[PDB]
Amino acid sequence: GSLRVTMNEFEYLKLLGKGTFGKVILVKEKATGRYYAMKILKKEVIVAKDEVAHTLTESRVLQNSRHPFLTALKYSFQTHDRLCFVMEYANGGELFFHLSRERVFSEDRARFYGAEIVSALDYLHSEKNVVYRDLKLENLMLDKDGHIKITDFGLCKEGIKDGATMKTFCGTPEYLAPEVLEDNDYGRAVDWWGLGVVMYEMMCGRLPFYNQDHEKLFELILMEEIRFPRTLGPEAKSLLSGLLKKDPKQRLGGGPSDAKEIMQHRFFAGIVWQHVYEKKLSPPFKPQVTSEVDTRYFDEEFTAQMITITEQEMFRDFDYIADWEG
Ligand SMILES: C[C@@H]1CC(=O)Nc2ncnc(N3CCC(c4nc(-c5ccc(F)c(C(F)(F)F)c5)cn4CCN4CCCC4)CC3)c21
Repeated sequence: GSLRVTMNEFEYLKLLGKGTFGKVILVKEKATGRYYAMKILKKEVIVAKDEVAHTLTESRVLQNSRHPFLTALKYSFQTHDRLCFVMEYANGGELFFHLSRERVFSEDRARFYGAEIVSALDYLHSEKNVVYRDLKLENLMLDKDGHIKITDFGLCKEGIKDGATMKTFCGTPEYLAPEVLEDNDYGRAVDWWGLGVVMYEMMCGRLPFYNQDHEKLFELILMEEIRFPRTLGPEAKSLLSGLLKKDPKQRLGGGPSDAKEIMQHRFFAGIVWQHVYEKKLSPPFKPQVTSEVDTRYFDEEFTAQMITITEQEMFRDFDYIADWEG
């Protein structure tokens, strides 16, 4: 008999996040003593907000992908009223928690993270024919060793081989690529724009383009030549200007060699790309967690809270059990 996963096979320990569509809880599988982050989604709030397409895209990408820097789905199962994603638990918390406190990262620290993101995106593009589209600091986490985890696969576009184009208008206003705003028919190069915004935020301490009014913010993305700090070297200014070229064709990685264009840039000199993949590169920060229940790198606004528990043909191919252990 096939391994069946249900809610009662988990101990519900800590609230990590909570919102409109549901909540994230730190869980332990009773049978194995292993810890996971269960994302519980209210079937009604997904159905009501027209997020079914996104949820299923997330489940499909999660089932079909395996990379060290992509968050891994252990189990996905459902009740009459709930959608459950049993995710690999990232003990290092959100990268925003870490950058919000350090203000800036060293060139060497952003180098290490950017190379891991490059590895993951090269894989989605070259191997899986998937365009990620939602690369922002908000979707980056750290595992227990200090390696990057990219999360949130709902905004993915599948079946994109070669110079293939997309039409959807999605992403976080602040991270949206020029081509996306110009409402064109954009390609895989939107992920490299994303890489530039995140690495700028990393090495600089602020977004390259910001204004509270959406109209004005867009104009900066569309026109402003990126400002830089005096402490930042030239290689990093090149990479940033490179990924932040307004024209996807001009942009570093916008060419037919895709990620190879970025991997060869001077900022990445000396790195062995097969080693980036292999976690052979030593992390610049080691999360200082004492146990898996140590939620020091998580928001107290959720952790301190007490956990309280709050059509069918649509979520057909949702269920999953991974073939891997742990
Ligand atoms: C499942 C996820 C991904 C993974 O594979 N492993 C993992 N390991 C450890 N923690 C994880 N969590 C911790 C909680 C965090 C969060 N979600 C909401 C949250 C908000 C609204 C919602 F509707 C949901 C929902 F999707 F669960 F419904 C969660 C609020 N928060 C905290 C606040 N930050 C979010 C961005 C800015 C600050 C998301 C990341 C994960």
